[PDB]
Amino acid sequence: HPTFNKITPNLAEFAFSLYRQLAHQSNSTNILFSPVSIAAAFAMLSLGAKGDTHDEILEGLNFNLTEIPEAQIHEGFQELLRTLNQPDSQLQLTTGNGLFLSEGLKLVDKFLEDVKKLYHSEAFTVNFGDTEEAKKQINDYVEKGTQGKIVDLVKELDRDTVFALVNYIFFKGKWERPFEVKDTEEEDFHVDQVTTVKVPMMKRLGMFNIQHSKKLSSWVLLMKYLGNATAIFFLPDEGKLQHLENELTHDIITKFLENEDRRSASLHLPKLSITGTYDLKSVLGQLGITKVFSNGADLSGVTEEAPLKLSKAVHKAVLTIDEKGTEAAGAMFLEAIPRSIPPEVKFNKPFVFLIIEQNTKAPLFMGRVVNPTQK
Amino acid sequence: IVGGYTCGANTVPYQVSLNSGYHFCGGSLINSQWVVSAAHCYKSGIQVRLGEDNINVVEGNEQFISASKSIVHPSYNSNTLNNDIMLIKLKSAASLNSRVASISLPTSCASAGTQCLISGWGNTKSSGTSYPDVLKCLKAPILSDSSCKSAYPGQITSNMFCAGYLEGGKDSCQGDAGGPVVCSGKLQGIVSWGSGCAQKNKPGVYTKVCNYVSWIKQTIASN
Repeated sequence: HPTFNKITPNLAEFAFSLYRQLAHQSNSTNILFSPVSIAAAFAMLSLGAKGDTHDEILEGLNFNLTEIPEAQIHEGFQELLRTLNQPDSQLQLTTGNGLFLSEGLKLVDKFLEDVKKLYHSEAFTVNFGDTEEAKKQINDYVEKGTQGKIVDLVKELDRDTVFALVNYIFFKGKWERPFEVKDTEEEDFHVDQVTTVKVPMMKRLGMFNIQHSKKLSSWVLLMKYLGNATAIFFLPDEGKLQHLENELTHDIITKFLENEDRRSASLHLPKLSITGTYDLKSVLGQLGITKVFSNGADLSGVTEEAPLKLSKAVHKAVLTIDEKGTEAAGAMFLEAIPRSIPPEVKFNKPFVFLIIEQNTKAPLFMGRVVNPTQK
Repeated sequence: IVGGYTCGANTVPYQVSLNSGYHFCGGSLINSQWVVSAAHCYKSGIQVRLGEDNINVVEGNEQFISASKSIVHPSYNSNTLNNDIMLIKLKSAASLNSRVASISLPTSCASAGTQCLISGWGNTKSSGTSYPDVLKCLKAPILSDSSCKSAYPGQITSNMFCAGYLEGGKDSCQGDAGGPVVCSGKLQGIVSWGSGCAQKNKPGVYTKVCNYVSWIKQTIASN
């Protein structure tokens, strides 16, 4: 049973739910999060939950407990996370979890075992008694985990915190067909109709899996990464961002991943270093997952000594995109191009994108770029 | 056109520019009411510009005529560019003169080595972009089938032929598509595609017009 059939369709619906929640709050904020990373982390947490607390989590991740066995869900995430942690992958994607519980708590052995074997994650004990040392400790972990990529992830720890969860992911892929750094220039990026910002714009004339969809009122571009990952970008027509974010479905996205026809185009894609940081308690709470964060939370699977609820949960995503790709600076990258004037498709205004794992088609990342030069 | 020369105003009377707010392809006038071009250049609402030299400034000899019909070859494959040929009927007949004349169709296919003239307002740089104001010209020979197939393995059909120089430096480019390849007063080819422009061992590929003379005459009669 392939990983896809166990969790992808579900991750897609989750991805959309979380995205739309953030997109409904504002049309001018940058967005970046990992559906995979966030869902895996709470699927892992559900292992220590029970009763409605447990059901509410999985049902909150768009998984129907009366259609697919909980074992399939965990086996799926296990397989996917396993592939993403492979030290030898050309993708160079690193993601991890941070489980922090107050020292002195008698932990359930079964729980810690599953978290290690199924989610390749580890638990840690910290004295929340001293809010500052606890904070330094947690950040120290993410600090060592992301090899310095993420510093001071947490900025505030409530006094009665007993359990906090940290989830992060960092990605910077290399294209199969790169851009020549020499061709990158500063260009106008239209944050809105009456405001522009200058941004380094990569550009290349070639054959691209690019086309304009009348259904989404957007140009759609697919770029393959060296490493079994594909980036797909949705450039909505003027004033059609809300339309696009509203029309996206798994079927529509899949339709694009299935078609490989290409056409000539002079592409302009902005170089970017973007991040996303979220309070999962606030976000997941709006998605129906509230009990695991409440006083009546059932986390007896984590500890039987005394009551327990998730006090803090934060997600941090980091994505970098630049010209770097394959090695063959020459005619190797010479494509057969029709000789009419090719369309100049510029990603110079707000757009949506996703990064899809090649084999499982799982949504590693989903975001929106409103202003590439500002947080 | 890369590595070519300025033709000189109206020295290539059969050359036309397809415009949709700007020049995007070339074409050849075969009779007062029909223009031959490339299928991949197809677009709706095309305005055919004849008697042009400096496509940007008014010089006095141009005739702008809308395309009433744009018939793409029924077997045109947009992925392989096989059968890359298109016929455009002018809404009204053009006024033929010394600056605007039709080029005749071939009665037999040209053989390897045949020397011809290729023209257009396409990019003039093998690297980078530079569109000219005036029409550019290039003298170039049709290459052997051997070299063509060798240059583009499994990409060349019997409806295509290469022309140019294997060493590079001289070639048609983006913006020349649809344009003519004339040999001894015969339109033997249409600029179609190529890997890069004026790149070594990567000559231009052209639609073999002689294979469509029958289709052209039949289409003109039925329209």
